[PDB]
Amino acid sequence: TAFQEPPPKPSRPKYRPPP
Amino acid sequence: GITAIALYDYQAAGDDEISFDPDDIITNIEMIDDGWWRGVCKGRYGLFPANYVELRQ
Repeated sequence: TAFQEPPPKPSRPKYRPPP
Repeated sequence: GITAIALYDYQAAGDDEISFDPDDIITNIEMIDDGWWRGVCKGRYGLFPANYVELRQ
């Protein structure tokens, strides 16, 4: 029996350009 | 390897993000970003909002 509301969204991760 | 379980039901709002049910636990979930994760859900890989997910130890 657990009750918890949804959390805020995190900043998008970093990703370098393709080779 | 690694594992995780979604705290709630979330919808991956990203091109490289996948969704999974709360009770639906997945495997091979590594942590790339301090705020985002990445693992294999039912075979396929993806990204998980650490906010709606939690790894296992």
